[PDB]
Amino acid sequence: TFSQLLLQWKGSIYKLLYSEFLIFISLYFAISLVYRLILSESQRLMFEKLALYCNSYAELIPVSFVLGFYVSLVVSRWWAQYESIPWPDRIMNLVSCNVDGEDEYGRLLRRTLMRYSNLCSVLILRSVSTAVYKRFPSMEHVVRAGLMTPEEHKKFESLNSPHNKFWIPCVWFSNLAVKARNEGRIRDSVLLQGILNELNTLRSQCGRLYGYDWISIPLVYTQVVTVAVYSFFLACLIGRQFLDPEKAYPGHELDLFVPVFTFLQFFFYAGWLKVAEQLINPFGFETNWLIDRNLQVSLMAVDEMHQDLPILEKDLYWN
Amino acid sequence: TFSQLLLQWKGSIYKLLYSEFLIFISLYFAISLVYRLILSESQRLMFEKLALYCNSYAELIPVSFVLGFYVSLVVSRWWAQYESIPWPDRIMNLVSCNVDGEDEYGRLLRRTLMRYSNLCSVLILRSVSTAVYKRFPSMEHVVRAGLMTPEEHKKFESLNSPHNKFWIPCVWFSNLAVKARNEGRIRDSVLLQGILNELNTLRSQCGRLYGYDWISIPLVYTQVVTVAVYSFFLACLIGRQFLDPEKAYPGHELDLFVPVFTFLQFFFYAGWLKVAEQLINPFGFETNWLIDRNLQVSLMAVDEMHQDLPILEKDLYWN
Amino acid sequence: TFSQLLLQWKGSIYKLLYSEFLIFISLYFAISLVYRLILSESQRLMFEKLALYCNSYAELIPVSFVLGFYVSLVVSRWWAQYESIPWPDRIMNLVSCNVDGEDEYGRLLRRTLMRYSNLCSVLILRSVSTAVYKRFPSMEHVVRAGLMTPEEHKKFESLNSPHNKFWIPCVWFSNLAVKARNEGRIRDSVLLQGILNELNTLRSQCGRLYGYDWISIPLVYTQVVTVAVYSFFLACLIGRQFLDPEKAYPGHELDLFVPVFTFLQFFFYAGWLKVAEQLINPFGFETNWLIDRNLQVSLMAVDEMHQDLPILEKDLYWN
Amino acid sequence: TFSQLLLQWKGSIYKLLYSEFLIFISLYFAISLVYRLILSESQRLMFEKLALYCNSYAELIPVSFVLGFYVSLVVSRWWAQYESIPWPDRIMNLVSCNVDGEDEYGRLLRRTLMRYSNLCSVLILRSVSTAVYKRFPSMEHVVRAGLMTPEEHKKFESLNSPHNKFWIPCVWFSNLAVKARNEGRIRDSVLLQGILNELNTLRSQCGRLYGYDWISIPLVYTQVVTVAVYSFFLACLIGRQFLDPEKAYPGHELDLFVPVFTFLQFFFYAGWLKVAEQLINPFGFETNWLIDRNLQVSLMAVDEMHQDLPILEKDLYWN
Amino acid sequence: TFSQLLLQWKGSIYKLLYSEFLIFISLYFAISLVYRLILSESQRLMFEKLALYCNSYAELIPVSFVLGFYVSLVVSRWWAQYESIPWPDRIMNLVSCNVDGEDEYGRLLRRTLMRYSNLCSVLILRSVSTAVYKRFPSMEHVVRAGLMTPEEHKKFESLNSPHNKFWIPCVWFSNLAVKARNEGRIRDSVLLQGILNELNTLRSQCGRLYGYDWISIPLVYTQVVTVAVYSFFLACLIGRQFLDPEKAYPGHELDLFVPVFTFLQFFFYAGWLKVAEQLINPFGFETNWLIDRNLQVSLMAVDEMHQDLPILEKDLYWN
Repeated sequence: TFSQLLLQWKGSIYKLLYSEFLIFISLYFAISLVYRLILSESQRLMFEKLALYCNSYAELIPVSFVLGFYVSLVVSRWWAQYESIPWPDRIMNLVSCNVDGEDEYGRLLRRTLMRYSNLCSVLILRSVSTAVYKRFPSMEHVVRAGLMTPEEHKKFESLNSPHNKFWIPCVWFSNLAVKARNEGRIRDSVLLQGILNELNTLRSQCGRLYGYDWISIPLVYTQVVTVAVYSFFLACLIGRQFLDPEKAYPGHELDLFVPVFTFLQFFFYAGWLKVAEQLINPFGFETNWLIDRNLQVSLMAVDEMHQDLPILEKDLYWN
Repeated sequence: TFSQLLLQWKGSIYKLLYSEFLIFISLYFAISLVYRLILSESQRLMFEKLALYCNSYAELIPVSFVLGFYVSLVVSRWWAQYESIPWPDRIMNLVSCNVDGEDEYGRLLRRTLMRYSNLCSVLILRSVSTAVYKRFPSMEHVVRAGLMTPEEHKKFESLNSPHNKFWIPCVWFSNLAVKARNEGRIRDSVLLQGILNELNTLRSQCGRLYGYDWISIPLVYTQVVTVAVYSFFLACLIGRQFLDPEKAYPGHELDLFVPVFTFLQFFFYAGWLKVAEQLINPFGFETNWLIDRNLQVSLMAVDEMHQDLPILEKDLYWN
Repeated sequence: TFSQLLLQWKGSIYKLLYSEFLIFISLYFAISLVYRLILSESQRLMFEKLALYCNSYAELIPVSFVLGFYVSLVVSRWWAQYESIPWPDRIMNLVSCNVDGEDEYGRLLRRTLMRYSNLCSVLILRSVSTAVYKRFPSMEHVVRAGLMTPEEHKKFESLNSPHNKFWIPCVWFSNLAVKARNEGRIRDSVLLQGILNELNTLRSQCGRLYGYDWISIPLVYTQVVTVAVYSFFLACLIGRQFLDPEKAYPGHELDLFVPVFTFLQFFFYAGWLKVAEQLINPFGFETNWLIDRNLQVSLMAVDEMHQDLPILEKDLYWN
Repeated sequence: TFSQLLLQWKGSIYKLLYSEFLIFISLYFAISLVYRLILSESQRLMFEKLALYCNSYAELIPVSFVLGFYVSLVVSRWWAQYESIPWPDRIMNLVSCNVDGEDEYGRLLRRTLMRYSNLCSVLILRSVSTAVYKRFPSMEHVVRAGLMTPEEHKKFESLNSPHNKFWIPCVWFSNLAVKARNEGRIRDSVLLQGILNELNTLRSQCGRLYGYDWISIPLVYTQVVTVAVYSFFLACLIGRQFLDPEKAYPGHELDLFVPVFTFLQFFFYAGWLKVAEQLINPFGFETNWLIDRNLQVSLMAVDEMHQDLPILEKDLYWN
Repeated sequence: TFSQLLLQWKGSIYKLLYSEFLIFISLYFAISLVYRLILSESQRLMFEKLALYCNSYAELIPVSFVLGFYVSLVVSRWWAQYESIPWPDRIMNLVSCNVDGEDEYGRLLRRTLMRYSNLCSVLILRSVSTAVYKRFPSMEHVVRAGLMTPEEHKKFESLNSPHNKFWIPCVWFSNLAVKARNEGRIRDSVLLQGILNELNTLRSQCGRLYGYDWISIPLVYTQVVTVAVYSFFLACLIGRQFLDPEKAYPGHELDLFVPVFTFLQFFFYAGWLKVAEQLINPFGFETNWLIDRNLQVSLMAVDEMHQDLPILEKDLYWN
């Protein structure tokens, strides 16, 4: 199963390492052809004493430390951001059953509550993602996709605040469910409070995405691991050359014109640096798909599925 | 205890590494017999300078880094997927006691609720597993096993959605428990809300299996660790040869016809790569057993065990 | 404090490594005496070229990787199993106060509830432990210790299920607390539901021990780390010999008749493999003590301590 | 994306390593010029035998261990402190809806509750941060920013306690919400208890910041990793010198006047020590911004947004 | 900031490593003076062949593995024990408001409840700490500090149990709050159950300290890492000697009379073993301070702060 995953291209390592590899191939053979064709005899001698100096400081081992601890923090943080995505499904199961009414008003009342829950999720995704920000560059594009009505857009800007306004529909939700309770649509206080708790569960997950994006991996700690990988390949552009074996240096007794086991270390060390680079901004998760799923499912379960059940009949294991 | 676990075959390392080992044995002795029998005297000399080149780039240590951090992420993620399995037992203890009625209707009413809870678990297991998907290739096979009645199958397809419909029975559950409350079968709002919370507990565990399967370990990070293991064994097909000791190379002063301590490194490095490969798709967990347990226990505890208790008598420690 | 913990014997490393060490001492000096006394002069020469071959493949470093990542997964999983032990103390504090009645019936009613909670814990401990399984080999031994009355034993076998029946008393609990509520012993629905939630808290902890035991560390991943430790000591039975220093091999210029710094590596590498071996089955935790504590405390707090409090008098800090 | 993050200055590694680098450059070339210009011929010989001694104890590898495990504990603890920040948004959604009243009193009553919640967060941030402590050096500065009224300041000092008084407004909150319930402003006990639970959720997050600051990474464990980095660079001020290549030492056959691959190890090892140093006091998080956001949003959502909703009209997906 | 933390003494590494260092200095120069002054010429020769044998088995790298994984488990477990400390503040906010009454009885009733909560925390701290056990050697010392009245001391010993009796006041709490509810002091069942849940939250944190102390890091795993550190310094007492450079051994061409870079490895390896040793018994946390804080704050907030609030006046941001 791992033996066949090398041959895939889309989303693989070769599409991602296609540009940095051809730079490394170009800077390798250019230095080699200067040594092989251009430089004079004593100038070949000055290069060989420099390549032996560069070949010692390419210790493979302390580069493998800093890539291991860095990437393991990136992937761990990447898993926490997916667990912090607001799924509307817990509010959806309570709005669909405890907000009573099957007339025009109570149907409109349920559809407004689930449209506030998704709006409290879109307005944080368009600040932490670049794909959702390209889908909704302004607030008018949110109105065009029907997440926000033209009456809610005007109220959204009279509320004047210099901060991120993702918390606006999560206060509109709880004020509408109390207004729904005081008209008889929600029966009890216990059922009202159960709806208000799953709001604050989703309020807190939108408050984690608001925190993981703004507080990233430290920029100084990114820059350490990129120097040490580029420093390793810096010495390998000089140290891993094939010299002339006539001068009997230790470890250069065969010319091969191409370092096979050095270019495989490029797809190891630089490829394990591109792991952390692809995951440090994981929103450029199909989040345009994610919004289309959550909006379509939520409005479905509270409008087409409110108190209309299949017929209760006996199953196959009846006694 | 660890001393005797080497000799087991079923589920061991030797059943899993039987094919990749005989390829490695075949590619080893074939290269050796070309050096020993076919190649001429100067052609033996060109091989020996290539084997000394290959023997240096087989550094054992930076391969052991990338297998350690990779497999430790695989096993950690493997443990989270087992903790995310929906057990019906928490809903089962509340449906069996608070959904009152011992006539034909209330018995049918309890058995429908626990059959929706298992159906909200099967429809996510047949998307994350290949064994359950072979057990239920279509939705008609779910009806044949009695998880879904022929009235619920027709309602399940009138609900039109281009997404995974595992959320359908978790909305049918909460709408039936509210209908059960408004006929007098559930007594209070506090007992109704307690049933609706354990639904959303199981709704969230089905929503983790929906996430761990679709969002896997990154494909680029799989492909790094498989190059570096196969690159290590690539140099060992050339570097670990037994040369002629007459030419006095350092570390080749004895012919043995079989590298014992290299083939043990195959069962170390390739065997510690097969650990992550067996765990990255752990559903191909006896999940056909798991569904048969959860369905049989849930229907048992709400139908044979509703309010029929053993006789209250004094225990052994009575004063 | 660490300086004195070497000298302890009970539960130490020397009681655990007493058998594997004397095998390693025996296989060492036997190979040495063949080289020193039995083999001829050319046969001494063939051994010395084999010991130089074995001494290179005993790289200490890539063995220390696979023991570090393996044992750190074992100890982490070992800590999760202790946090998953059902303590009855949360149910005990609610049964002792909200299940009213001080006559013969309500006293019997409280003692039955806490005896179901411990029985829902014993029946999972006798499947995950070998010590509790030796304490209770059958179900009749559970009746002899008074956990199960002879009326509950007959009901326990009329309930026919091919699976583990630890879930039986956790359904008996919730059906008895509803019967207690409908006789006036529990006052309200809010107090009933609070008792039924701490049942499902303990139901879920018994459902983790049901999962950590059946789903272990993978058998292929155990077998990797035991080959690599035994392969390391395999080369050290040949490579770490003291040769004749007259032939001037590099690193053999002194005979000592006993490798002190190799036998210390046995108590390092094999001793750090016995860490994971002692922890991978941690039930062979004083779980016979644990059951005796939980049963005695639970029946105490609901029978001797129900609504009988010390006298309310003023403390030392009164104003 | 990682290729361009090297060139940034603000918040990068070069602003942080500007002072320690020029000390290291100064102590390098000063020792070199003493060897090159000042010392006599035999005194050059005594230095060269000292530089060969220093060059062996600069093992790069066991320094990379202790920096990896240390920094990974620092960054993990740094992520826990951001998850422990009290956001007022969960209390804000319940105070804005369940504390009824639109007259002068109930508007004043809501604004007092959210001003106690922020005050229970500021008084712990001015003990764990130095930026908030510079913003509020005394308690009078808290009154000047309007967090505390001049009547609450006098009560705050009559309460005499030798400890940190951050727990004072979290007891004032719960006593005011009970007084609000007993005047009819909060309707039920279920809605009162829901407000009192989100207080204790925020009480516990303020109790984590009270614990992460006082209980830090151990001072002995900080001092280990700083010796080992400074010891590594101590040997490199002697060992990494360019000697005279006329005396044919192994690894000194070329003069370069500047160690390029040693100064890159300064920006690797010392730069990966400055990662943990910047994160071990992460409050010197824009916490002056954080207080200005939370105070302005909380008073907004309970005063301008209490029960004043946009007009319920049909969305774009109406049928 | 890290540059100045070397110079501190109190709580540093030098106070902790003052005894083990002077032993290591004494055993070093004693062996050196035997080689330099006492032993004869051939006896100097037998030492030099032993020091070359000892210098190879002091591989720095596989000692750094076992200290890294061990200490990272110690510090992780050390952080969990601080998060498991029972703070009384969540019970304190509910007892201070929902236990009504301002006369002599209800004031006495509140002060008894918070004195049971601290007593359920002290009786577990005097079993897991040695400082609290020295503060309270018996149960009579608990009465002298006013935690337990002389009426509660007599009831505490009539309850006969061979186990740790820390669970006694956590059952007295819940029985007193039910007695307070049935006299009209607590209003509703919802407010009673909210007090009984924060008891079981604190009951579970006292049940973690009861578990982290009794179930420690395994004794076999402590003893591994202490052999391997002491074995490393064992070879360094022989291998790191300065020999006579007249005999031209590789790596001994300069006498220095003091190994500077070996004694720095003592403050690295032994100092990183003292990290885990100081943290494995972290109670010998200012827990005498902790009890004095929690008792004084809890009795304060329920007696001086019950329903006596500051005057509601308008803040600075009024409109």
